[PDB]
Amino acid sequence: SFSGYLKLTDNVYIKNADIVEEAKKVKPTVVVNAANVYLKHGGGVAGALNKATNNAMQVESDDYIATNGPLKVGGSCVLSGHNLAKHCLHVVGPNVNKGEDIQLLKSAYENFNQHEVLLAPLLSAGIFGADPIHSLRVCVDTVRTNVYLAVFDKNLYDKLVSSFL
Ligand SMILES: NC(=O)N1CCC(C(=O)O)CC1
Repeated sequence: SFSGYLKLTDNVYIKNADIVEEAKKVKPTVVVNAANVYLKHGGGVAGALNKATNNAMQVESDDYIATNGPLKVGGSCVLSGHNLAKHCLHVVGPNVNKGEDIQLLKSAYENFNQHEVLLAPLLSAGIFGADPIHSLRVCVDTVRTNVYLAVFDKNLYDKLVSSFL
């Protein structure tokens, strides 16, 4: 199972790790993707997860969008995890750089509660423009299931751990 995580709360764990390498090692039941409403996995965690699937994630996602239309900001869908996990839970956090409402971050994290255990990134962090310290706060105050957070950036990981509470 998961190793090298620092326990933040009873159910939230954190590690300085590349979520792709973590997914390949662990092969969790659920890996969370930091998705957009169109499931266009271009950059950040989405681009990296998609590239690890040899673009199979993007092919599957385009078929999902063709059938269902875009997701809502704050929403999610369960698709295949491909070579990385049993499932990928594509979660759309608000993109602050697109003027999206940061209050939707709690709605985005609520999707994690439908899964007993997940490997995940901080939502709305990185290219989504939100404050990662605030994202971690929303995560611990919203998610009740077991969430293993992979934080790629060491400097951000240290800042998150040292400022937690
Ligand atoms: N979603 C996304 O691309 N990112 C958010 C999480 C960041 C991290 O873990 O240091 C990397 C960038």
